[PDB]
This record gives sequence, structure tokens and C-alpha cells, in this order.
Amino acid sequence: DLRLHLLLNTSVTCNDGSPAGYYLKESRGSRRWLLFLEGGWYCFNRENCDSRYDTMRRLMSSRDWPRTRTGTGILSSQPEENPYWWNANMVFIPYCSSDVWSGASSKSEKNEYAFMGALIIQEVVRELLGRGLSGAKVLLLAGSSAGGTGVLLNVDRVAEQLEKLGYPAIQVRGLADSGWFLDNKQYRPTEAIRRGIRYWNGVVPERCRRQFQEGEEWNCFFGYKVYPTLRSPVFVVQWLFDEAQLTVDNVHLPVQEGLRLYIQNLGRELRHTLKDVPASFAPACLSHEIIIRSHWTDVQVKGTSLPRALHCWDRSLHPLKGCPVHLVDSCPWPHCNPSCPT
Ligand SMILES: N#CC[NH+]1CCN(c2cccc(Cl)c2)CC1
Ligand SMILES: *[C@@H]1O[C@H](CO)[C@@H](O)[C@H](O)[C@H]1NC(C)=O
Repeated sequence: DLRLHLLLNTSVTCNDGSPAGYYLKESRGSRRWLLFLEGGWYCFNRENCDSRYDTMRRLMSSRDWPRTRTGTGILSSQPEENPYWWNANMVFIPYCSSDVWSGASSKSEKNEYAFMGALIIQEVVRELLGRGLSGAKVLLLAGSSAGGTGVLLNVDRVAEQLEKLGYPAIQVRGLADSGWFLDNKQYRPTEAIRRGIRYWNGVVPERCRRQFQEGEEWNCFFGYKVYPTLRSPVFVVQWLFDEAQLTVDNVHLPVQEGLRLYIQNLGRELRHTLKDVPASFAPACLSHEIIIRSHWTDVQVKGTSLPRALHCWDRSLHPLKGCPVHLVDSCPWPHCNPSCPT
């Protein structure tokens, strides 16, 4: 059980003006800290955000949040369930800004909603320093889906915040799960991101913004375009046949030749984009998200599990014999890897 703390700075808020927050479970014998960003889509205009507020309100407000949460997967404290980091300080940051963790805009007489994702992450980091994060050796910023994209947008800002605050010994790293998407041609969109950025006052990393320049910041929401501009170490987890990617592409699974070629091409392209990503884990499966699932230990690429690959990554940041860090399936069809989830 991680326990809820609402932010002491009550001007950093969820969409509806209620305070944002985090769930925390400390481990005082550990110098490692895991901060996990929740996912859950986004909204990009007034009518679309009003709809979300009727039927997905916990992703827009803290008024109904529970006081405790169970840590699962990489957030579990049991060695059995979490071989990687079971003894770490665990933090779950709920997603209540609907902005892919990019916003920096307050509710005002001209804004029905607040979009403060990027500022929520900064304020959580600040308040944690008073509860032991000041003694950390490693800060792993992780997240799934919208939270995985949020890792890519925010990991370098957290590193800079800690440097400027006077904590140069904390090593900031990222773990992006199921947030690596392709702006490809559909089988039968990009405009939503572009409109959302203006709606949220969204912020992207500086080096990426300088490359694409004004009006084209939407490009930095795509992993293969923003990742080359990042300085902090980032481990990328991505199913080759991600279900959210296929939903966007209007693919719904007796497959004929046109769809067969389409699906095979998608795998090859995702595969191409990871070839110069040295820390990555990409199985040939139809699925979505993994790192906080209870059975996240089951899947293997080339005989190596995801918890093992992350441990090998830790060792590399101190090639390693028998302990690989770059793991990408080569077979070209969903579930050609026998360890895919069923
Ligand atoms: N966050 C989130 C949930 N969805 C993830 C997939 N998204 C996606 C995938 C491929 C192309 C484009 Cl334009 C968008 C939409 C949002
Ligand atoms: C609270 O957060 C807001 C938004 O980031 C900021 O303007 C303000 O300085 C913060 N207040 C304090 C006391 O840190």
C-alpha cells in the first residue's frame, strides 16, 4: 500500500482545480526512487474535455481519490513479483491533467480547465526532497502509455531541476513503456496533438523544440523524433504491435493480403526506429502496457525477461557477457514470440 499525499502547493491542480498529488511508500534502507506516471489518453478541446469529465472524472479531479493504492509490477515490494527494484522507494503519480503530462496552464476566467502536467511532476519532485529524495542515488522516472510519452517529454527537465536545486549526485533516468508511437498512414488523427498543444500551453523538451521550431512542436510527441535529443539515459519498452497504435490506424482483428502487408510493415518500421536505441525491449506481441502489470515477469525476448533487461541496464550504467540490454524481436507477426501474453 502506497499512501496518498495531496500537494502542499494547492495552485498546482488537476483539470477541475482540485489539488494534484502522489501515492508514496518509503524504503529507508534504499537510495533508489521510482516515480511512475499513470496513463489514460487525453482531451484536446472544451466539448471533448466536458465528455471526459462526465465518465472519466478520476482522470480530471482528485475529489474522489482513495487514500491508499496497491503497488503492482515494478511498483510491488515483493521479490517474487518485482525481481528488479523490490526494495526501492515507490511513488505513483495519478494522471489528472489530460495533457500527456505536457501542460503548464492554470484555470482562469478564460480557461474552463487547468492543464498542469509538466508542473505537477516538478512539484512532486520538490516535495519529495523533504521526505528523503535528497539522499537518493538514482531517480527512475517511469510511466505507461500517455505516461510513457510523458517520460520522454519530462526526463531532462527533472534532471535540470535537480541540478539547479543543488543535487548533482542524483542520477536521473527514464523508463518509457508503451509510449513510442508512429505517425504512419492509416489502414483505413496528428491534428489532435497539434490542437491540444495550443489548448494546454503544452511544453516540449528544448533541444527538440529548437529542431522543429514554432508551430511544429507536435513532432516531439513521437518517440523516434524526440529520443535522439535527450541527454538522460532512457530505456524504451514497446510492443511491436501495440493495440493503441493499431486502434489509431483503424485496424481491428481472416486477414487478407492487404492487411497482412500493412501489419508486417508496421512491425518492420517500429523495429527500424529502435535499431539505434541501445536500451530497449520490444517483443512481437499484440498487447498494450506492461510495467505495472502483475505478470510483467513472464514475457521474454531471446530468453531474457524484462526485469533481467532492466537489471542489466543498471549494470551498464556503473557490453556485458550474458546480460543484454538491447532486445528486439525479429519475427514478423503478432505472437511469433511464444512468451507473448495470452
Ligand atoms: N496518450 C495516449 C493514448 N493514445 C496512444 C496512441 N496515440 C497515437 C498513436 C499513433 C499515432 C497518433 Cl497521431 C496517435 C493516440 C493516444
Ligand atoms: C506553487 O506552484 C506555482 C505553479 O508552479 C508557482 O507559481 C508557485 O511559486 C508555487 N508556490 C510555492 C510557494 O512554491
